[PDB]
Parts: sequence; C-alpha cells; structure tokens
Amino acid sequence: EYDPLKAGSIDGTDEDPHDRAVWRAMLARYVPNKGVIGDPLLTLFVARLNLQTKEDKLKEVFSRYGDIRRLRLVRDLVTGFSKGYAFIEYKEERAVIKAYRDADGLVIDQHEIFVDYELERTLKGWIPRRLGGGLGGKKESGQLRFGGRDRPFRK
Amino acid sequence: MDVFQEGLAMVVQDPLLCDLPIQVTLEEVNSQIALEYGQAMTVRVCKMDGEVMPVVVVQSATVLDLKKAIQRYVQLKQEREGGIQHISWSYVWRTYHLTSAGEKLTEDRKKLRDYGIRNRDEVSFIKKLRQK
RNA sequence: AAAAAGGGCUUCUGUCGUGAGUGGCACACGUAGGGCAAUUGCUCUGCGUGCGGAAUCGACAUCAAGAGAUUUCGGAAGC
RNA sequence: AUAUCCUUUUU
Repeated sequence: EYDPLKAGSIDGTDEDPHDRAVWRAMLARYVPNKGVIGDPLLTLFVARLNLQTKEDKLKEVFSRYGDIRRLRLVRDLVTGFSKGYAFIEYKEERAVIKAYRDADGLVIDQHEIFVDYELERTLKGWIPRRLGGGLGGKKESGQLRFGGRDRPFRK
Repeated sequence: MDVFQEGLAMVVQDPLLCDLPIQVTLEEVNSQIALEYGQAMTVRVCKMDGEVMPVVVVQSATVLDLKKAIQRYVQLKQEREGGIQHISWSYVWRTYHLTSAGEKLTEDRKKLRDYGIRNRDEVSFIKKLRQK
C-alpha cells in the first residue's frame, strides 16, 4: 500500500513531507503510460542494469528462468540512451516467482541488478520517482524513499 | 480554404519530386532546391543504439538550425509510424547535448562549419553533466 | 581565524488538453540580434524560466522518457 | 538520514 507521505519516514510515522519531492509526489497524479502493455502480475521490473547491455543479453539471462513472452529495455525516446531498467513478462506463475527470490545478485555486467515485480497497476497510489516520490534511492543526494525492497522501513 | 493542396499533390507526382513524402512544406522543398544548387547538405543525428535518422540544413546553418532540423524531423516521423506526438524538449536539450565527431556542440549560435560538421557526417548525444 | 549582537508569517500566471506535474496557445520576466529618436531612450524577431539568486549534496536514484533536494534571502502582493 | 545555516560590528 504505497503512500508518498511515509516514503521519507524512517518507520512510517512522519506526518510532514521530508522534502519538496514528496509534496510534488502527492500533489501530482499518475496514470500508467501507453507503452504499458501486458499482464502486470507476470511482469518483472529489473533495474540498475548497465547502460550498455542490449536486449539479447537480458533475454538469455531471464529466459534461463522460464518462458518469456515479451522483453522491453526502456530507452530514451529521442536519443537512444537506455534508461537502465527493463520490464520482462513471463508466461505461467513459476518463472516470475522464481526470478523474484533467486534474482537479486546475478550481476550481468560491471553493474549489479535489482529485481522486483512491476507495481504500477497493482500498488495503489504508486508515484514513480520521475514525478517525485518513488521507491528506493541513494541516501546521498538527499531524497530517498523507504518502504520498498532495497531500503525497508527501520522500525 | 485548401486550394493549394490539389496543386501540391499534382506536383509531387513529378518524377523529379517523388522523393518528398507528399506533405512537403515550402522549407523542405527549398532545402531540396538548395541541395540541387549545392548550398544545402544533409547530416545524420545518430541514436546511440537502434537507428540513425538523417536531417538536412543549409551551408550557413548554425547549431540553432540543426536544432530546428531535429525539431522538424522526428516530430513528423512520430505519426508517420504512429508514435508519441506531445514530446517535451524543454527536457531533451536541458539534459542532452549534441556531439560532433569528438567535440560536443555547446555554443548554440555558431555555424556547423566552424564546429567542422559537413555533408554525410554524423553527430550524437551526451548527458552533459560535467559540472552544471 | 576568533569574539559580541542578532536573523515576523503566507503566496508567487490563464486557457484547452492525458502517452503530455514535462504538450499547444496566450501572458509575465530575462537575453541576443535588426530598425527608429533625443550618453541614453523607443520598436520588431528567436531563445531561456515560470518570481529570481547564493552555498552544499547528487545528477551511474525503483516503473515503458522525464534529476532534483537541503540550508539560506532578495523582489512583489497580502497578513 | 549524506553535506552547507544567513546579517552587522570589532579584531
């Protein structure tokens, strides 16, 4: 149950936004893009990939885990730059579940990847970090969001 | 009124003008006439991965005119194939630069000949950074 | 380098749009170039931001494209 | 929770 207010909270007890990027997060409203096609329950969100890994490199590595139906490596539509994340769909529940447990720590290039389900249409209130908020984050810029998988809530 | 479109469509059937994709606009046909006369040249802005689309500018063109050439090209190509129209380039040029073979294009009001780009040459993109 | 005295509160365009908090148009401010008049003033076109700066930490961050945030105080309007 | 508070005066 996503809620941008407690994203900056150490344990969900915050009542005031940690920064302006949470104000931006909750004020703004988000609807999934046009490129979001396929089943959400069977889509894997893989991130932190190297900017120079192509679609086949991911294709073989994540077809190691089962049967793929479609693999998209999100690029910058005007310049080509890979945005360093990719959504992969899996026929049958087996593959996505297996590639959720034994998935973090399968370094593909000189960059270690992160694996989670796609939330978008399954997590109420999800605001991607482009429109403020989001999940994860490096605790060095100043804006991080707890409550996810990389950085859970410190009770 | 749209009486010009009938004459336009009749003209595009000329074999010397079959290259143009119907919707020509006076600027693009002027560019073709110039490249016939030798003061216009094309240039390729290359997507780092995937494809490479070429654009055409005048011999006196500055980085501004290459900027609007990119402005014109991909925008048409969107609904030529059926892509995304409302594309915000207040982002794109705020973050990504233009790169010659080697150097990167920084001074926006300087002609491409000073930066050394010429016909059939290719350019690319950097995320800028490198300070702020 | 150190010492003393200190450091009021809010807000910062409209319009139609949803692959678009990021588009189109309009408006406001800044900038560059051209023309006009009495060292300065007036007008036209493109670009940048939506109030504008400084310091700091990133910009190699988790959602089909979107890198900002903390501290600080200058301007205008109202308390 | 990672990093910087600002003004005036004296020296």
